[PDB]
Amino acid sequence: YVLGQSSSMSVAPGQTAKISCWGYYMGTKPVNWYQLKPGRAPSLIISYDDERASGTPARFSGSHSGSTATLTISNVVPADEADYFCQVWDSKYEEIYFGGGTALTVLGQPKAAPSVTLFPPSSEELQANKATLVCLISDFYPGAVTVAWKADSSPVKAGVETTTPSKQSNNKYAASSYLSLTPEQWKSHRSYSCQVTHEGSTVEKTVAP
Amino acid sequence: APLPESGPGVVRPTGTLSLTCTAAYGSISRHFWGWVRQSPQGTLEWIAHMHHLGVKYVNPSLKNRVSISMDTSKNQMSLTLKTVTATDAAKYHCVRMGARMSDIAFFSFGDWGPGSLVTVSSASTKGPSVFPLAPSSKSTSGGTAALGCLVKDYFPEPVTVSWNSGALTSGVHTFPAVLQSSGLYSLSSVVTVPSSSLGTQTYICNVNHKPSNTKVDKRVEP
Repeated sequence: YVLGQSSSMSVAPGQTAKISCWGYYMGTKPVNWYQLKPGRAPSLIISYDDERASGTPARFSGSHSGSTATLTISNVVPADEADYFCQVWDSKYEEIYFGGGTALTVLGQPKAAPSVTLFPPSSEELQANKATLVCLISDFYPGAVTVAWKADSSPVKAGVETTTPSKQSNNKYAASSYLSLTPEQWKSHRSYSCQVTHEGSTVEKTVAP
Repeated sequence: APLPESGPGVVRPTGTLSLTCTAAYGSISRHFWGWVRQSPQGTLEWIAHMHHLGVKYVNPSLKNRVSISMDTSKNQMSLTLKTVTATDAAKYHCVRMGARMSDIAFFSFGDWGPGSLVTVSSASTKGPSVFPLAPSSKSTSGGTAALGCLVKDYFPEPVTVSWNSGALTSGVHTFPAVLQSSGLYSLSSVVTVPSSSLGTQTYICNVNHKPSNTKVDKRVEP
């Protein structure tokens, strides 16, 4: 059984977010609220309807009326972007229920350009008869990027594996792209390039044997 | 508080999942301790919790195949999940809980472990090949350089990756793994360091792939 919970939502900084929890089988059961941020384990932020845990700012407050409970977040800052979960204990049926979670995103975050680092194949990898080019892309916002590879000036049509962007702890994103070559392909071109496009601007880094 | 949870990394379909939680910084006999799993979609599901004197609560949809126990002499709690199915793939968290009994009975998940990632698959574990990413100052700020380790073709997740045995933490970024059409993962860990330290300071990436019991200490030289 999954408690009902507010649809995921976007709140402008300084405004108030209200995340609600409800369900027939919630009733008067005291509600706990958990915060889940990237890179971190879940943490208890509000317990027993309205008690702030240590580390929980006065901006966070909990209420409960009828079979609805609400987590109210005042004076929202970008650090509050996270998934929030409600939870109760049913002592009749002896079950823990969780809510399905609510994603809070904070608007107005300025665009951040990716840092791009390209490494060539290592000498050791070439000795093992393989060749991997590694293009690392970090601290970009919003989390959407295009990655293209060039062999000399020709678009590479094969051998590319690229991650989907992953939110990091500062709420910017990271991604990685790997180009797999034979040593012979690596040595027979003058250069290879990783091209990274983000919000219509492009950075191209190039390495050569 | 819980230490990092111990698990197999991968469990075959219909096999048995066995997890162990170890309490640090105190006894495991002073609280209820529980298991909550975090799905790939990011939702939370309670499995069970117990107190060392014998009181156990198990999720009824899992009762036919869950076992939970404690060993107070080892300060440990174990979870066994039999006949695993694909939907058992998740990050399993060990949690020290709060509990109250007034006119109302109440629990809370107070201190969560980092979680043990469980993949359900018939593929066998593969340990990583590690290669040095020799330092370069092309992309870094003045007086710094980026160097790293390429951790190639392992299965399942995760690999843990430290630098100089944990002595070096500043400027470390271990990237999320790419999952390849081969079913194998690769990742890179890079550290941004002063250029002037390339001569004086040696840099070793400490790669640990617990599911395959493979460790590599790779020296990264210019």
